[PDB]
This record gives sequence, structure tokens and C-alpha cells, in this order.
Amino acid sequence: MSTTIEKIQRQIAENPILLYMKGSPKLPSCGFSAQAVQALAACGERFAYVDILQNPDIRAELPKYANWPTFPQLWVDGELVGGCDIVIEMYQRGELQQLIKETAAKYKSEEPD
Amino acid sequence: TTIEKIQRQIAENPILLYMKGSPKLPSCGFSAQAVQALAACGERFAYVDILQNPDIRAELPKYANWPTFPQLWVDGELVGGCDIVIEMYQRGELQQLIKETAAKYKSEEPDA
Amino acid sequence: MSTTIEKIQRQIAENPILLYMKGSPKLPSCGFSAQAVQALAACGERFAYVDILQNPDIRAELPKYANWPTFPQLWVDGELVGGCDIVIEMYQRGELQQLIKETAAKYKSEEPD
Amino acid sequence: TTIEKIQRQIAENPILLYMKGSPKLPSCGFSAQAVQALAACGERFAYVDILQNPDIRAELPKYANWPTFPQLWVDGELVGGCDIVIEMYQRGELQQLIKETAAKYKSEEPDA
Ligand SMILES: N[C@H](CCC(=O)N[C@@H](CS)C(=O)NCC(=O)O)C(=O)O
Ligand SMILES: N[C@H](CCC(=O)N[C@@H](CS)C(=O)NCC(=O)O)C(=O)O
Ligand SMILES: N[C@H](CCC(=O)N[C@@H](CS)C(=O)NCC(=O)O)C(=O)O
Ligand SMILES: N[C@H](CCC(=O)N[C@@H](CS)C(=O)NCC(=O)O)C(=O)O
Ligand code: FES
Ligand code: FES
Ligand code: NA
Ligand code: NA
Repeated sequence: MSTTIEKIQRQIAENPILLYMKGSPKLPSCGFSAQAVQALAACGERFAYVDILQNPDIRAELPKYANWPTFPQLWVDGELVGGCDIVIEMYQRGELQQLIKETAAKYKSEEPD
Repeated sequence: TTIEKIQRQIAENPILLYMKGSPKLPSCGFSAQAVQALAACGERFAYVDILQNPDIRAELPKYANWPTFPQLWVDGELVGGCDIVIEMYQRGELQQLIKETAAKYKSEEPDA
Repeated sequence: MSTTIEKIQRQIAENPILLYMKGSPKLPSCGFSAQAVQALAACGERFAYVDILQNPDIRAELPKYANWPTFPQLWVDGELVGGCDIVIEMYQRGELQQLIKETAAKYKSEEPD
Repeated sequence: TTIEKIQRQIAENPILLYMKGSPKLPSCGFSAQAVQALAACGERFAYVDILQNPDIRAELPKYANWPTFPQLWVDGELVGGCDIVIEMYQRGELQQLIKETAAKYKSEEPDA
């Protein structure tokens, strides 16, 4: 344990669809992060992001915690899906759309109206 | 205009590194490696963090005819990216170019 | 000029569809090269490759000649198309298929039969 | 079997680097950087070129629970990849671990 592992654990436990990336969804800082965020966002459900370029503690500690050396990282329902290559392949096959749709449905409570 | 800004930058800084993040705080390992080799050459240099200058990030690639960052520019010419810079350092070429550039730019006429 | 630039120029002038990559099409040595070769090959036309991991002179000199720091590189009819990201996007849009089909047609002479 | 081979490797080599290419001739800059930091620590080490061992390339990721190369293994444990190794070197931690490992492995009982 470190306080930063504790922080990451909260983020992952509290956000069922979570993308750690370089930059933000509106202004990505790396093509790998841009590609991943485009495919994720196209699934049409709410997602949370962390810009690891503004969070040096997470940038340093997450790779070892995740057993995954790189960014971006998509975590869905507490599990690491993978990085850019994985996320875009899944989108290409239609599988990302299904995972994300079912995840948002599992955690849906209040509805706009 | 963004191109004019870029043109001046290249014109006014004899050793100039476009990179992601800053030398103390790189945002990409390619930019980290390039700045570390350059810094090792012992001469002052200028950098532009292209993540804080979205216009430059967007326009420099086509201006430079070089698609990526970092980019090292010396005496108004593109030297290359991370892989070029680190090989030059290994071969001792970068040290030479950087020494030569800094000394040529500091050189003055005798006083009188 | 160097003798290696001369060699690269011949390769590009003599091979209308040419992929410089890490490893070979049957045994790629890097996911970027694997992805590019898969998309290219799926276009269904003859292509030539150079494994730059067996050609240190080309690995050293091509990036500066190409104005393109990385591998893989797809060259079509003497022009650099780009690397992995470009080639797969083009395949995704159907544009790679058309470029490659028209290129093979332009250079076709003898036919099997 | 490929896993048994891997298990022995890790068991029999206290400082072990799985990489692309060899230390004199890396096939990837990530592998080049890791070997250069490791070599700088002053101790002998072993490497496996995973581009000449397709079975290891394929199987080690799931065995290691670490998807990529290079991978540095020390005293039977995974230290990490390129980014971990180069940061450890910068902080002086890698030097310590590598010195400690080599000395512990060379240590002998008094003669008698
Ligand atoms: N193959 C990609 C590559 C991702 C990647 O290479 N990320 C690098 C460059 S942005 C990285 O996160 N390095 C660690 C760091 O900069 O902290 C993927 O599937 O996600
Ligand atoms: N092969 C390296 C790597 C540099 C690189 O691949 N940069 C990429 C990723 S940081 C890039 O700038 N892409 C354009 C962009 O992100 O704006 C070199 O020699 O410079
Ligand atoms: N974004 C990719 C990246 C290609 C890439 O990063 N290639 C690197 C790693 S294989 C490279 O060729 N480095 C120069 C070298 O190893 O000689 C593309 O579109 O092609
Ligand atoms: N972020 C680096 C880079 C290492 C890396 O991204 N390796 C990739 C490209 S060489 C890889 O081994 N992919 C699996 C494979 O090619 O077998 C690290 O910390 O180790
Ligand atoms: S910021 Fe340079 S490769 Fe991602
Ligand atoms: S061989 Fe390592 S990124 Fe291509
Ligand atoms: Na981007
Ligand atoms: Na591959």
C-alpha cells in the first residue's frame, strides 16, 4: 500500500467506465490516447477520465498496480480492459459497444426526464 | 502567423527543441530522451512545449516536413527526432554540432 | 548521396508496392509492422517487403530519406503512404484497397493462365 | 515446457533481461534503453533475445503477467519494463539492487 494506490483503487471502484489517458478527451496529448478516447466515446455512454500528465503520482504508480506499462488504460467495472490497440480492435468488432452498453445498464439508477 | 511565429522561433534560437512537456517534466519518453542527450552537450538551449502550444503541434509537422515530436532544430535547420539525436550523441556528432553552434553564435569581433 | 540511399531509391522505384517493416510478413517483430502487413496483405495483391532488422544500413538511413522517423513504411508507386496508423485507417475506410488495386492494375503485364 | 524453460531461466540467472535483439544490436529502442541502464550498473547479466525465441515471446507475457518487452528479472522476480528500469537507474535504486544481487550471489563461506 501507498496513498496513491489507495487513490487509484477508489477511482477504479467508484467509476465503472474509466480511461486513464494523456491529456483530456477534448484535448488528447498523444495519438494512442486520442484513438482510445474516440472509440470509447463513440459507444455513447458516460465515462470518466484521468489525465495522467496532470497526476504524476498516478503516472508513476499505476503501471505496476495495473500490470500494464502504458497509457491509455481503459478500466471497466474494476477490470483492466487494455490500452489503445485492444480498445480499437474491440470497437472494430462491436465488442466494446456491448461491454460498455451492459456496464452502463448495470449501474444505471436515476434517469433524465 | 502560426507559421510566422514558428519561423521566428527557428530564426532566433540557434539550438531549439520542440518537445512534449518541459526539460524538467517531459510528457513523453521520446521527448525525455532527446532533452537528456541535448542537455548532456553542455550548452544552453531553448525549448517549446508543443502540448502548451496546440497551434504549433498542428502546423509544425507540415512546415518541417517531419511528422513527429521531439524535433531538434540547430542553426535554422531540422536535425531530426529522438532516434537521430540519441544516435548522434552516441557517435559524438551531436556534441560537436552543439559546441560548434554555441561558439559560433557567441563569437565577437575584437574590442577597439 | 550514399550507396545506401541509392539502394533504397532502386527498391522504391522497382517495387510499386513496398513495405519496410520489422521482421517479415510471416513473422513480424513488432505489432506496428504486424498490423500494417495484415491490412496490406488483405488487399490481395503482390507486395514486396524489406525487413529493416536485417538491413542496418536501411534502418539507419531510410528515416531521413523518407522524412519519416519510424517503421513500418508503406511506399506505393514511389510515394510514402505512411506507417501503421495511416495504413490501417485507410483499410478501415476502404481507401487502401482502392489504391493498391489500381496500383497493381497500372503495373500488370503478364497474367497467370 | 516453454514455461518450464522460462522457469529455469528465471531460476538460474539472478539478473536476466528478456529483450528484442541483443545488447550490442537491439531491435527496439525500449530494449536498447533498458540494456544500456542495466549495463551501466557494472555487473554481468544474462539476456534472452525474444525475437529468436518465438515461443518465449508468446508465452512469457501471460506467465509474467506483464504484457511487453523488455522485462528485467532479478533474483526470480519481475522488476519491470523499460520505463521502470530507467527511472530506477535515475534514482540510483537499480544500481543498489544490481550490486546487492551480484554480491549476494558471489558470496562464499570461509575456506577451511
Ligand atoms: N500500443 C499502445 C501503446 C501505448 C503506449 O506506448 N504508451 C506510452 C507512450 S504514450 C506510455 O504510456 N508510456 C509511459 C508514460 O509515458 O508514462 C497501446 O495499445 O496502448
Ligand atoms: N521515433 C521517435 C519518436 C517520436 C514520436 O514517435 N512522436 C510521436 C508520439 S509523441 C508524435 O509526435 N506524434 C505526433 C503528435 O503526437 O503530435 C523519434 O525518432 O522522434
Ligand atoms: N504510430 C506508429 C508507430 C511506428 C513506430 O513507433 N515505430 C518505431 C518502433 S518499431 C520505430 O520504427 N523506431 C525506429 C527504429 O526502431 O528503428 C505508426 O503509425 O507507424
Ligand atoms: N513502455 C515500455 C515499452 C516496452 C513495449 O511497449 N514493448 C512493446 C513493443 S516492443 C511490446 O513488447 N509488445 C509486445 C511484443 O511485441 O511482443 C516499457 O516500459 O517497457
Ligand atoms: S506522448 Fe509520445 S508516444 Fe504517447
Ligand atoms: S519493436 Fe518495440 S515498438 Fe516496435
Ligand atoms: Na492526440
Ligand atoms: Na508482431
